[PDB]
Amino acid sequence: VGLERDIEQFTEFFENPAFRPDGLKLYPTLVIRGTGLYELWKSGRYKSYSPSDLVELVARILALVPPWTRVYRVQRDIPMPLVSSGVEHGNLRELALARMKDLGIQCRDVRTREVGIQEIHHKVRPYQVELVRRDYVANGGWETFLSYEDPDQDILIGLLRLRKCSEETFRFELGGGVSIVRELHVYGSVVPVSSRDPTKFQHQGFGMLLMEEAERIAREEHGSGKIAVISGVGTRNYYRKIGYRLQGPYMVKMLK
Amino acid sequence: MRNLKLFRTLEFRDIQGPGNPQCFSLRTEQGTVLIGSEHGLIEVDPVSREVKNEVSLVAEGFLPEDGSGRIVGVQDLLDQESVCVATASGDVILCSLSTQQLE
Amino acid sequence: QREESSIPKTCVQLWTVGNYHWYLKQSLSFSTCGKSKIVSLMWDPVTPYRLHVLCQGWHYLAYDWHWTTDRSVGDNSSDLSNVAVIDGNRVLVTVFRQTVVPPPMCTYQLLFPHPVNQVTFLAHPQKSNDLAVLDASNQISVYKCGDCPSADPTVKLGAVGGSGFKVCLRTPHLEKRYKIQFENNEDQDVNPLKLGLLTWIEEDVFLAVSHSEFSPRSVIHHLTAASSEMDEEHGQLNVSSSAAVDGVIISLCCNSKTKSVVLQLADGQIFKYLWESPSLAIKPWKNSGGFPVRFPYPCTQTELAMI
Ligand SMILES: CC(=O)SCCNC(=O)CCNC(=O)[C@H](O)C(C)(C)COP(=O)(O)OP(=O)(O)OC[C@H]1O[C@@H](n2cnc3c(N)ncnc32)[C@H](O)[C@@H]1OP(=O)(O)O
Ligand SMILES: C[C@H]1O[C@@H](n2cnc3c(N)ncnc32)[C@H](O)[C@@H]1O
Repeated sequence: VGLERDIEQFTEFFENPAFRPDGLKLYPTLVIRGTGLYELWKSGRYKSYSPSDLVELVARILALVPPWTRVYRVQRDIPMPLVSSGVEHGNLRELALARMKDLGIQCRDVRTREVGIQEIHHKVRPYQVELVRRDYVANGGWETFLSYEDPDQDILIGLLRLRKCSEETFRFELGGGVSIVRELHVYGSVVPVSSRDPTKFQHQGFGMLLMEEAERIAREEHGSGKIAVISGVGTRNYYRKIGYRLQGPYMVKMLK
Repeated sequence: MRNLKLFRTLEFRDIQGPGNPQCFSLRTEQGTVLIGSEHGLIEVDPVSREVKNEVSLVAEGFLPEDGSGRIVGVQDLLDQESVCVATASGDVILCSLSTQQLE
Repeated sequence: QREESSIPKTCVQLWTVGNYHWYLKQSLSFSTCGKSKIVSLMWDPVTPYRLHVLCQGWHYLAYDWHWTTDRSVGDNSSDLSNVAVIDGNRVLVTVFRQTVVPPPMCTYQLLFPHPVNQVTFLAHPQKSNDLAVLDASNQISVYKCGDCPSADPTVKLGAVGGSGFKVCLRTPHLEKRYKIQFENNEDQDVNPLKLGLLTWIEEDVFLAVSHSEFSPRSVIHHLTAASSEMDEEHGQLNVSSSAAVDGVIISLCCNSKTKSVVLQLADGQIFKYLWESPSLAIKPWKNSGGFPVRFPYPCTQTELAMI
């Protein structure tokens, strides 16, 4: 895979409906002793990129990520002395961000747009919060992505993901007209349960606003007659508070 | 999404020339078409319904007159005023405009 | 020509791509034997949307396209924001006032026996949800909204259907399949696209623009529906008028509230066309100062507003 197939690879990754994921982990290839790639490298048949080319490629790749995708990590964490060739530095992400600032392009993923990261890396706070909705098609399904965010400063606060079940669902609880919620999240610092902090963002009612809108799309637009949520356990108690009941491993509610 | 809509069409019927057309090429900066045939070259302006030049490649022994021979390719050259035709029998003639010169 | 008596045909198709989905946008038909045979094709190397065609009988053609979106405009209490997209022999309709559907999918779907070339909406303030479709066989189909859908087999549901899903919306139904007759019977032209800028201005009146081939001239037609009585299905659209204009017409626009029709020529001059008058006169368009209006450059999108 040369230097030109990578750009096409990632462009297809983010433009082809069969591939669009929810999160990404970028792991540039490292050659380590005791593997077949090590034998290939010794025989003079495989050579890595130059560091400038690698930084340029990572900047170009990060410029393509859609606003509904979150990047969790950018390189491996193998100690430097054990690597025979490949990446040698330890802060590829910030070097790539500086290069992107030089080129004039910007990164717009989820991680680098939330309140905590924008608060510790820069010094900004939301002022003019608004509601945003994005729809698309992925993996044969109709996906929606609801969010509360500040447009002028590009700051994210809370998000929710919704999907209409396709015609090839096998679970018994989701057959017959069910729409499923896949994630609900509000960022900031941690606020302990039943506590409140007016200088943080969690316990201020951004969650019941995001669920009321999800319950309106699933009834007037999807045409469904039931809504289901996948959740943990504390979330089980939360959704019981909202008005959902338990069925199997899901929290369900009638919409009729 | 969006879709295409046709908003203009231009048609120039009943061009008259030596034989049957075989190839054509465009002159962008001037807005003129170069048509090749079984005898020579024609240069025609479609927005004014007129022919501007004509060069015969049969009188100078480059193409047979019995009815055989083709011009495989006709190409305009920018930064010049000459047209490079290519005979099927195999030759690279470099014709010129504003005159009747060949090379 | 596998059959001994079969008459071969030539087709030129224009395709584009979306979300990795390949649409079929345009289809042109040409003959294969005689003066109409095609010798060569070529895209213009500078202008993106110009096509050059050279036939056998010393014949030359040039075609110009541009991108556009088909949407409906009407009163607040009645109109639903509609968008129509062409996908070959199907038309995909998304109703945006009730459902917001990603582009590859749609609210509902109309099926046709021939590839579609033009799609348009009605220009009535209280009936702006009707549809008209013109396909490659030169017939116009009309789809109207009524209290009873009539359950015609040519209308299907898209992403708002399935087993167990139910949403309340009004779908249209077929009403006529008109046929266009020209002045007597003639070989027409090797050009297969003679009617352009089709505009549905009243529940029985269409306007179309035709281009000449000798002088730089244009013609405006009046397609009106005529029937002795409700004899059967189908119908006949008789060309009932023809107006001549010097210059090349490149855009036609209408206002559904004030009922004004505006023409743009190839140099920039704007004209007003009166169709309800018995004189069918054409006038220049005046500004506040009483002077004629000319666009400095040829615009590709035009609209009429009330400032
Ligand atoms: C279901 C899933 O997949 S996970 C949800 C995301 N996981 C997380 O906990 C990370 C961050 N999550 C959050 O921000 C919240 O826990 C959410 C998303 C569940 C709700 O977000 P918020 O905007 O904070 O909720 P909102 O302000 O509307 O509700 C506050 C109430 O929820 C309660 N609550 C919050 N989390 C929980 C929980 N895990 N269990 C029980 N009650 C909870 C609070 O105690 C408060 O109740 P009270 O003030 O009446 O006593
Ligand atoms: C745990 C993840 O580590 C990544 N991974 C595995 N081997 C290597 C390597 N030599 N270099 C870089 N990344 C690697 C793979 O993507 C695997 O899924």
